[PDB]
Amino acid sequence: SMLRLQKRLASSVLRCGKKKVWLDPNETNEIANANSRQQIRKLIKDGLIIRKPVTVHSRA
Amino acid sequence: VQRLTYRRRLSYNTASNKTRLSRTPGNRIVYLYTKKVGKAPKSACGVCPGRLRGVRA
Amino acid sequence: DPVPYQPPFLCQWGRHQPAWKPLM
Amino acid sequence: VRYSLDPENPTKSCKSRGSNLRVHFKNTRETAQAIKGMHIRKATKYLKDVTLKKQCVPFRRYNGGVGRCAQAKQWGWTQGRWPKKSAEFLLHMLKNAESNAELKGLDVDSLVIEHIQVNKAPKMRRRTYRAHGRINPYMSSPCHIEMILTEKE
Amino acid sequence: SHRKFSAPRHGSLGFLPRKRSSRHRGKVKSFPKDDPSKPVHLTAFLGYKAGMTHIVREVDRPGSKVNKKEVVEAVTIVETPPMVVVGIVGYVETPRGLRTFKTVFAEHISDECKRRFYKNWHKSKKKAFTKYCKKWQDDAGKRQLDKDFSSMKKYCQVIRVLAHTQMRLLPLRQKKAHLMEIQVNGGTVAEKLDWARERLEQQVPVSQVFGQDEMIDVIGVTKGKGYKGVTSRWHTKKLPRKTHRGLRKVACIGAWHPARVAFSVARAGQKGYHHRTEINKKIYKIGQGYLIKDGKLIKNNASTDYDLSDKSINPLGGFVHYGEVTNDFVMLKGCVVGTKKRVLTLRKSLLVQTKRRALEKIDLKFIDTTSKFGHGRFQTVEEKKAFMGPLKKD
RNA sequence: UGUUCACCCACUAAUAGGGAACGUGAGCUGGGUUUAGACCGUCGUGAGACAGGUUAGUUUUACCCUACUGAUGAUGUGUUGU
RNA sequence: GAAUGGAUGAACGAGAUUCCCACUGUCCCUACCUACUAUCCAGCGAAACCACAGCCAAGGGAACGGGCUUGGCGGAAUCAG
RNA sequence: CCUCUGGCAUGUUGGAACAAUGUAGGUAAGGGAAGUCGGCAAGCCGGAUCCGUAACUUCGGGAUAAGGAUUGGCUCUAAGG
RNA sequence: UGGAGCCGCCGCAGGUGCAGAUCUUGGUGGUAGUAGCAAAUAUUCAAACGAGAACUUUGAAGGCCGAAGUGGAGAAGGGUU
Ligand SMILES: [Mg+2]
Ligand SMILES: [Mg+2]
Ligand SMILES: [Mg+2]
Ligand SMILES: [Mg+2]
Ligand SMILES: [Mg+2]
Ligand SMILES: [Mg+2]
Ligand SMILES: [Mg+2]
Ligand SMILES: [Mg+2]
Ligand SMILES: [Mg+2]
Ligand SMILES: [Mg+2]
Ligand SMILES: [Mg+2]
Ligand SMILES: [Mg+2]
Ligand SMILES: [Mg+2]
Ligand SMILES: [Mg+2]
Ligand SMILES: [Mg+2]
Ligand SMILES: [Mg+2]
Ligand SMILES: [Mg+2]
Ligand SMILES: [Mg+2]
Ligand SMILES: [Mg+2]
Ligand SMILES: [Mg+2]
Ligand SMILES: [Mg+2]
Ligand SMILES: [Mg+2]
Ligand SMILES: [Mg+2]
Ligand SMILES: [Mg+2]
Ligand SMILES: [Mg+2]
Ligand SMILES: [Mg+2]
Ligand SMILES: [Mg+2]
Ligand SMILES: [Mg+2]
Ligand SMILES: [Zn+2]
Repeated sequence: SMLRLQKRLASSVLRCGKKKVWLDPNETNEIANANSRQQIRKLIKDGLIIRKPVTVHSRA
Repeated sequence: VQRLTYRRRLSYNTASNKTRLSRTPGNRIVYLYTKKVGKAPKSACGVCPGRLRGVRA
Repeated sequence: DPVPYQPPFLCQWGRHQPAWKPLM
Repeated sequence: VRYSLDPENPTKSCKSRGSNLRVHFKNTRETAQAIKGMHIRKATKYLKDVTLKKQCVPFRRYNGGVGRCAQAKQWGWTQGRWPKKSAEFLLHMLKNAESNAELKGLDVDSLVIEHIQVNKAPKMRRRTYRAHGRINPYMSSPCHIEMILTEKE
Repeated sequence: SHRKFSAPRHGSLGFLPRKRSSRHRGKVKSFPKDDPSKPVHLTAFLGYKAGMTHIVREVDRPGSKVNKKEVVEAVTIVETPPMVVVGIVGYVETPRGLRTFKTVFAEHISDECKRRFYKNWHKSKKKAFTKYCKKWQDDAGKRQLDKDFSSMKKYCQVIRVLAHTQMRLLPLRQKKAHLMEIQVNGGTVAEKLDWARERLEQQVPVSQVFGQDEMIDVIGVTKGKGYKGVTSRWHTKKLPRKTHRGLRKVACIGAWHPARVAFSVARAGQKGYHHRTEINKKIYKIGQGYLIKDGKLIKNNASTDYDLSDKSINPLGGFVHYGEVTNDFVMLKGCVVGTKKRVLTLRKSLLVQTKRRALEKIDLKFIDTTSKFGHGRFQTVEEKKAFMGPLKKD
């Protein structure tokens, strides 16, 4: 419902974009109740949000 | 390729703002501010262009 | 917000403007 | 409060009004003249048709630059438009008037809108910046609406 | 001051109520004059514009450089099915004009003619002429109608006939038939009305109205083009590139003291969808439709005495944006007004056509029935298959 | 040629003369008159002047009423359609 | 008309003129396509201007009238130009 | 010009059609400036390699003067530590 | 309608009567539901929240800025944004 705070916190913890933060669309409330990191870090170690891989740029 | 910033507030390319790149154990590159290169002393004769030896520059 | 000031004086018609001139 | 054209039989007549309603006065007056005189269920069906763009509202007095439509030949006019915010707000006001008739103990499906009046409200001032450093007014013109239903069947 | 360089007027002052046509069907404004010496006949017919093709024919006028040569001609195919007569109407000459007196419809009116009387055939209950058709099988009703025929025979001076097209035998989408008054010009009023009574509830083909190599008139509404500018509309001169407000406009309307904008000043507005009557179009051939004695007879449309092929005037893939002509047709030299699928009135000539160019006979030699849906290069299916050979789809 | 005028080449049946706020800049252009910058010639001690010559010099607004071009329409025909 | 400088003059010039080669819608002579507008609609929504307001011919007038006089005549509400 | 890291929702709104006149791009048979105060705008040429390059001149230039030929892919050869 | 002061006569006095002054202040109309919300290519589908979703969020797809950026940080300035 409102996950800009959680996406910004996940970007700050994962040290990535928030282009690569994949907040789980099925379990929305289980991320929305995590108002901070060390709760979003618990979501990381549970694996509910995943670092998206880099968009490929080939060289062959 | 990590485009990194300063760690101070002087945002100009002044002689007091010379940096060098350094790799850290955190696996990221950072600026370290270089000390200014001092020079060896010159003789009191005034006729030799070279600088003295044995003195730390 | 403050009261808006009066519309400036646009030096629009005069010797400089060729958009409309009278007989001279 | 007082209304204009007080009803002859207040036992079988209900009342409903609304003040400082941020609508457009001209669209509200035209849809009020379109809704005036109908039955309440036909009036709600007409306002739902205005919302769904099935039946229109003819603009008879405030018709400056108003495009023509085919649906205004039901009324016998050329201009016609579909004021959605006006239709929704004086659909909520008919809902309030039906609730007031239910509170008074009136028959619901025998109500005819006897009187409706749309007045102007105090304008809501804002600004717009135009050329050569000038600021002009940008004024919302809201409306006061008041209406009376009467058991006429 | 005056105009420096004199120039003719852009546009015609006769054609300038340039409004959209209030009528869709081409209306006859002037029928030919009648004299009681020639037999009775129709003076107009109503057909639909099908398409365009070539005609290679033999030129037979002396004195020209093109004497005894072969030219191509742009022609119009107009599919003209035989119409149905469903009524008559009489006219009397008044000092205020030419007033209708009595209209007598037929007993059995077809549903295509009944569609014209309704704006919505679906929601209608099809109740037209239900108390009028009962005025035929009774004694008093037929007596009153015969008294009306006798009153028309006594008092009417101009007799027109009510005929409608047949939409069953046409490839068009619509089914609402077009009705039309056609003035019967011929002998006396009594013989005229007796012949119209005989031709009531009957079929009128094309050969009973028009014949070979006749100079006729074309009446129809222009292909509509919409709200066009004055450059596309009146063909005025374009302003140069350096203009600020526009270069496809009229620069000066007129003077100060009154030359405020008149009917003669060109403006931007409706181009197309105008009623037009154009005279002196030559009929090259009145064709014959698809008739069956054992199977289909496709040969009699486009096969001449020099071609001797088995072709019809339908192109390869049919006519573009029209359909396929299965009925008898006419073929007019030139181009007629209107787009495809357009209703079109063929009228007999108002002027005594006594010219060599008007009375020159026409002998066809080659009717080009190639594919008009692009750059066609074959005349018929069997010629195309005999040239191409076996394809993959065989 | 900015030209109004003018003269010349060619075609043509003929290349007649004019008006409408010296028709027509909320139609265009700005060519030369007629701002402010400059150069030359004459006059003036000078600032400056010169229907003397040259050069570069912002061409504003219609959505209002009428007129016109197009389009819905309107009054009577009881209502509609042909 | 001669340092209120005269004459010549290579290179240079978003300086001012004339001709030629190629080139092109500048034109003969215009046509078509695309994107954004303009059109209609949901919402929001001003400003200049305004004696009253607005159909013309002639006459006279303060010497070019929407109004006065004599004629022509005039028919609701509007939309895009 | 396209893509990766990073960033965003197309810049004070959207929906339906594709009228005129516009704004910005283009394309036009034949002629090539006959248009216009005036080649204004638009259009031609354009990179690189190999030739070749006039008058004049301050001998430095003009000069990329002017004017020609070639240019893709694949498979090789020879040379350059 | 209103809720708390007011008038006639004899005399005195004045900051004593508005239709204009491109009058001063305040308010409101026609224009007008009109001009306009058109500079920098672009959005679409499903779900969550809610009375309410084209603009919020999440997922997916297609795009743009293209490392002299529509990225990451400072100075002047703003002062809690
Ligand atoms: Mg030492
Ligand atoms: Mg603005
Ligand atoms: Mg400013
Ligand atoms: Mg003349
Ligand atoms: Mg210009
Ligand atoms: Mg074709
Ligand atoms: Mg003049
Ligand atoms: Mg003018
Ligand atoms: Mg002007
Ligand atoms: Mg000039
Ligand atoms: Mg000057
Ligand atoms: Mg408009
Ligand atoms: Mg001298
Ligand atoms: Mg001198
Ligand atoms: Mg006046
Ligand atoms: Mg780009
Ligand atoms: Mg855009
Ligand atoms: Mg948007
Ligand atoms: Mg912005
Ligand atoms: Mg060309
Ligand atoms: Mg010339
Ligand atoms: Mg140029
Ligand atoms: Mg040279
Ligand atoms: Mg006082
Ligand atoms: Mg006053
Ligand atoms: Mg609008
Ligand atoms: Mg903008
Ligand atoms: Mg930042
Ligand atoms: Zn020394």
